[PDB]
Amino acid sequence: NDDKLYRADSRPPDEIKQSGGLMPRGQSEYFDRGTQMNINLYDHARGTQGFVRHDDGYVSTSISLRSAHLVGQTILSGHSTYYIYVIATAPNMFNVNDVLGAYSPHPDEQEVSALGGIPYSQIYGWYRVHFGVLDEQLHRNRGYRDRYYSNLDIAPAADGYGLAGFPPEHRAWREEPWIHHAPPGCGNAPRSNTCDEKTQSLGVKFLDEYQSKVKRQIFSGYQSDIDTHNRI
Amino acid sequence: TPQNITDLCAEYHNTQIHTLNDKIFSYTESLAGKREMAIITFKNGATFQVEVPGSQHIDSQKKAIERMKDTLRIAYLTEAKVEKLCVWNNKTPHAIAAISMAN
Amino acid sequence: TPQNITDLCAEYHNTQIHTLNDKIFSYTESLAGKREMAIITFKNGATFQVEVPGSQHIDSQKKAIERMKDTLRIAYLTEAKVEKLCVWNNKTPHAIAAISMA
Amino acid sequence: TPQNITDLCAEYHNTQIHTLNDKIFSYTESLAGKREMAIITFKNGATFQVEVPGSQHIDSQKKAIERMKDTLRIAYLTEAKVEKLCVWNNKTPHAIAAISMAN
Amino acid sequence: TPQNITDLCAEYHNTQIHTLNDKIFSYTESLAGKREMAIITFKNGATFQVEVPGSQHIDSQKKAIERMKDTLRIAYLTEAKVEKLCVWNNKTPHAIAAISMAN
Amino acid sequence: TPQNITDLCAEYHNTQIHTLNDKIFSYTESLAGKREMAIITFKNGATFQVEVPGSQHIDSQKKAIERMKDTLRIAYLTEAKVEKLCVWNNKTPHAIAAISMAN
Ligand SMILES: OC[C@H]1O[C@@H](O)[C@H](O)[C@@H](O)[C@H]1O
Ligand code: NA
Repeated sequence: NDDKLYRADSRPPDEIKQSGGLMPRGQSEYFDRGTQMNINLYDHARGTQGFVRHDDGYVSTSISLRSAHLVGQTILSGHSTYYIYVIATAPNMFNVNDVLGAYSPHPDEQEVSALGGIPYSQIYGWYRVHFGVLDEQLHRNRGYRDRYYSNLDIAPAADGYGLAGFPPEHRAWREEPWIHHAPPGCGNAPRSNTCDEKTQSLGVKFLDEYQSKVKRQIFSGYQSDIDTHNRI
Repeated sequence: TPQNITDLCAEYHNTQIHTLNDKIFSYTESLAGKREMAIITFKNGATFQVEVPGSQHIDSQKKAIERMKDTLRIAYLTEAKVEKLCVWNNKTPHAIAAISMAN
Repeated sequence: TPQNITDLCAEYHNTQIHTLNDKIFSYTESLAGKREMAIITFKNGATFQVEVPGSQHIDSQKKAIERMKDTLRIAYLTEAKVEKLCVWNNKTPHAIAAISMA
Repeated sequence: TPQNITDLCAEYHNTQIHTLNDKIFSYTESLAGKREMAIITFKNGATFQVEVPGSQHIDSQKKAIERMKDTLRIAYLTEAKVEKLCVWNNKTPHAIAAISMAN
Repeated sequence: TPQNITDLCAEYHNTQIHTLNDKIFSYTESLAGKREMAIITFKNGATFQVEVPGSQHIDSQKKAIERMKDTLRIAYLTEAKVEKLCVWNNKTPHAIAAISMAN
Repeated sequence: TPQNITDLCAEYHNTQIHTLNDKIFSYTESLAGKREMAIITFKNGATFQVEVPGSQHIDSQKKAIERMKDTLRIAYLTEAKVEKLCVWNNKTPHAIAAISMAN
């Protein structure tokens, strides 16, 4: 559906465009997977907030503009200008409270986090916030695709339990639902670095697969100008 | 001149409008001799061709056949919703005359 | 030589500028004999054609008619906002002469 | 007329279908004299060409050969999964006659 | 043969380099008789044309003029940053001879 | 028939492979008379052209020169990684004969 998520961020729109989106810490481009960062939802969710959570290979969002503004005012106070990005839902997004369950570290925050960052095309637009005051005008992103993203939703928690990223010795891996989704080397598996290596590789594979879908949508539109007959 | 695909279809004999309101499920393209064509399917099993060009087509249609194969290839890849197809039903599979995309 | 679409339009008889500032809502394309054309609509119902090539077109326009249909398909599939259309208003639907995107 | 790639491929001798269900691993094109061709591979090593246009082709195939090379480039860049390839198996690499993409 | 757009531009009379390092703000294209051209604008007001094919062009330029309009269109649509344009400064709007894109 | 770009390259005397494994840093295109060409660079400074069509090209290369310019523009815009280039090195910049793309 056309539900939106929201994230306060000091990085301006021009940088977001150059980066291919709103990226996790340490990552300078979405598709350029040369240097492969850690992807771990548990580590990400527990990260400390002068930035809205964006470490360990995910970028966090809020479920309303007001919530993201209030967070922006808490965390980005002392940026005279920041942006609140308006973001479409899509199956790269995980409801943190659902996927980590009772082990979600900040459940009142109701965060939704994007594995591998938020590609530019998934960004609807942005508000400017100047000395804490939301500009009334929403700036719309030309790279956005409404029909595409409005036909998609966040990932179901069942796609995320296996990526929860708990340490091998964490009791979650011995409890429902995660016990049914535990990576190799985790939980009740013999001698539970395998668990963390497999969390990582499962996350990389998820992102590879997801990135193929973005490429397909955006780069096919980029090639819809071709007229064969004119060359034939 | 017609203002929409339904009114365009009404101008032709042996023609039918299929309302799909769905993305294309598969796209197939051939360069084999005498089968230089495209075929699309929808998930409900509906199957359509862009015909091999021949003397059933007037010269002005030749460019448009090529355009339609360009359109179908990229509609498939962008998962664009097809609203309606206008097709000739004196062929199997039905042969595409026009396409509308919306929503 | 005109610097923009409004001045271009004013160089021709029977034309007018439509200001849309909106993406295309529907794209229709036909290969049927004598109706090798494209039609587009906007969500407000405004409808426009790229004409079938004919005797009203000089030779230099033929490549441009094909380019326009290519532009309309990509604009539709990338959800590009169209700013203005220049059209001939003595045709139904109004026939596209030029497009601007901003 | 055929309604799918398997049936289309069956109309020709010295053909077979490869079921890949995978994106293209590499794309190669050449404008070198007498080697104006495209070569694709998949991650399992499978390698396929679009042939240099020559006397084994009829005139109507020429336009389809060019279209096919575009289709392969597009598919490569978009990481689109290719379902099946119909190929001639009396060439090395096997020569593409048709392609299907599904989903 | 030139290594870059600046060296290319210098091979010609009545040319100069514009440096934008910015996306195109507007793209306009026309099929009207005698005005089969494109016009682009940058946010700073800078305006350029791709000239209507004419007597000032040799035959080898015709395909390149068509390619350039294609390039400008897709540069606009993808918001690609344009680095420089080489233009003829004896036309209004200034006429594009070459474009470079880079980030 | 070659199965990859290195083997294809080896069939010509005045060619070499360059191994880039990198996306294109800049794309430049010209419609100026006698310089209807494209130039690409990579971030290490390596610079390549697609040559102006000339007396060195046979008729079959003409369409392939145009295809290669199409390929490089879209490779640039999609940030596709270029694996290898096969080039004629009796020209400056080195003149592209073939390209391979792979991640
Ligand atoms: O086919 C293209 C090639 O033709 C050769 O004769 C020439 O020496 C090369 O530089 C290259 O242009
Ligand atoms: Na959505």
